[PDB]
Amino acid sequence: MENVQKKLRKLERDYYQIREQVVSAKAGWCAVMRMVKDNGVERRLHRRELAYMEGGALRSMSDKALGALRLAVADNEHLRDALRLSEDPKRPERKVQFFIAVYQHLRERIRQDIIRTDDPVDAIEQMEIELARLTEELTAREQKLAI
Amino acid sequence: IQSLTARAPVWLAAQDTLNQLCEQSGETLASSNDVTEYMQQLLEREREATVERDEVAAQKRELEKQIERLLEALNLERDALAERYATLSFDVQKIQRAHQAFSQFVGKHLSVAFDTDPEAEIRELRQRHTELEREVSRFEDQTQQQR
Amino acid sequence: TIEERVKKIIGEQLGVKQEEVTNNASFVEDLGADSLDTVELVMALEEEFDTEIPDEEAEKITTVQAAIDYIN
Amino acid sequence: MKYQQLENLECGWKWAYLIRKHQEGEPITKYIENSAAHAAVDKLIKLESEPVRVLEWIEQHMNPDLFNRMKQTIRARRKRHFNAEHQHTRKKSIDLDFPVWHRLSALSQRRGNTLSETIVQLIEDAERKEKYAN
Amino acid sequence: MKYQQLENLECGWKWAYLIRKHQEGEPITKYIENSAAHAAVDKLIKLESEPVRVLEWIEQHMNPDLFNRMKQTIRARRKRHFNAEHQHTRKKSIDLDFPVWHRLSALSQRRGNTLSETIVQLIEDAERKEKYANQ
DNA sequence: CCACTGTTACATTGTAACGGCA
DNA sequence: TGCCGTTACAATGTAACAGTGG
Ligand SMILES: *P(=O)(O)OCC(C)(C)[C@@H](O)C(=O)NCCC(=O)NCCS
Repeated sequence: MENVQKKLRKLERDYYQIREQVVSAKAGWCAVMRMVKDNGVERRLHRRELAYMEGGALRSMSDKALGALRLAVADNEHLRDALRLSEDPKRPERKVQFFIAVYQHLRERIRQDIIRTDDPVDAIEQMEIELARLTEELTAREQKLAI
Repeated sequence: IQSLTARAPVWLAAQDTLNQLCEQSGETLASSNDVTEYMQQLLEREREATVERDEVAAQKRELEKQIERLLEALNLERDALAERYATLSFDVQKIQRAHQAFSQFVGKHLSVAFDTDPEAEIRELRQRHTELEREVSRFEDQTQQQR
Repeated sequence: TIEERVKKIIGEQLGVKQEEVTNNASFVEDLGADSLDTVELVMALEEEFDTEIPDEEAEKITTVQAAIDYIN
Repeated sequence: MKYQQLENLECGWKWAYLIRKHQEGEPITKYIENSAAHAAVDKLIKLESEPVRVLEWIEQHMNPDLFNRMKQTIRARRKRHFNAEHQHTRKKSIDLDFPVWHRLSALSQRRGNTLSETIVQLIEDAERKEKYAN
Repeated sequence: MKYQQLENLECGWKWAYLIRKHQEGEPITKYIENSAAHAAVDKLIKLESEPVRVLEWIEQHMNPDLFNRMKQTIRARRKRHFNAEHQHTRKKSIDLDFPVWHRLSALSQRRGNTLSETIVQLIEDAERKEKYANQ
């Protein structure tokens, strides 16, 4: 029975390790949850469809998205730097910051003179309107130049 | 729960696009009959807009030729026609884009659209696992003591 | 004093600040922490004080004040 | 294979490692003539943001003698990157005075244990002696 | 001061530190303007073979942030350079698993002594057991 | 007081040597 | 054998504490 007591002690130390894991995880979650509440988590990040997918596939999906972002963000330099920093696995919050750093940047370059939608996802429609208008202007300009 | 869990991811993704698609429109989709009704509203809007788009295009071409032969009043009208033509041009594009999403939405997700949330059942059934566990303990206790 | 532990940890586990919690309120509904969050809070309290709290006693911490009542 | 390998991550690791080595003066390329080496290094520098082509660059121009060092560096990077997620799998680095380290390594070699195992055993024996006395 | 300060060595150390920091991308300069920063870095590069002028370049263009890190790194480098002479003054680097290091650090903080002293005490108790077994 | 120096406890990255396994 | 995890270092950079003298 003393061996069973020692086994219980082993179980208790394993429990101690698991509890430390969980409490540290929540301590980390605190700030990321506080910052993501700027509409980030409402529907964008929390793709609840993925709640039933093993981390093995999620890692590959994030890796593929990172590969695409490398090419996409080549022109920008501050966004490139933020993406570079966001690869550390011991500073999770940085990833969310990058998302914010995108939207904020995507909000600065809106050229709000003729656009209003703060959310860039809805700025695509106004951009398409702008391209149509500019194509008509291009036709008019070409005719004037010819004459 | 093993069956329901396998059902959660497909259902969950299907409704998430619906809500995103719902946000793209001014109405709420909660039935197959409603979807067809809104789709026809979408299609009829499409036919009307192209008729008006063609109408304004006829007006623009006539005014463009009038200016070509030659004035400011003609330029002012042409600019107004370009503004109206652009405004109606995007309307046809958006309505066509909205229909395409609806067609794809019904092509793929119509099998599980507007269905019961399997997460709720999984939550309830899993809650029965624990409440069943009490029956395990309170019948294990009886056999431990009475013996 | 020693309560600074609890009134600190609570916030660190719920996203609220030290003074946000009110003794009259309840964690379950008046702080926004759901079942999982309250389990995490009680278990973090268990970790901090290097002690144990069974399920029955642990379930009696739904109110803010209780977190200190069993401690002191 | 214990840790899954991700291409867009390990390729960035390899590019960074090669750029670091080049900045340190190490000969990255197999070309003794300086012109070809400079051309290959420029190709690598402008090759940023590409896994599928940095792999080919390594296959084509990489110095033969650096393959083993790069492979083991990437091995260590992968293991550390995956282990740094949880506290218990991390490693704590300390500096020990040479006499103390000499004695500890003597014990570890004598008993066949590692430094971590040796310290665990020593602490456990100290605790057992405490309990004996107490 | 226990370690002799050598000017022509520490100046080279400082110059190398500045160059490493710059090539790593950090803003060693105190200038926000791009042109002045580039000119200052170029002058520092020219100062490669004149470590003596590096002190003046530091006082003229060094970022105010880096003084503490500078005084830390060169101080540590001096200590290490002078200790490397003899083995018995050297340091050995080892890696410890989190549980083992946690227990060891808790024990050391309990006894109020450094890690090497705690390891000495543990190995000395083990060696005392071995000695009394030997006698 | 204040600054400068010595020391310890980490982190960060790289490398060589073992040993397991297809 | 060649890849892959793992250990035990080396070299350098930093933060924090303890001393020392101006
Ligand atoms: P709620 O929807 O936040 O879910 C809470 C939970 C079921 C995930 C779980 O954290 C919980 O609160 N369980 C109750 C305690 C329990 O089940 N203990 C089992 C000990 S073996």
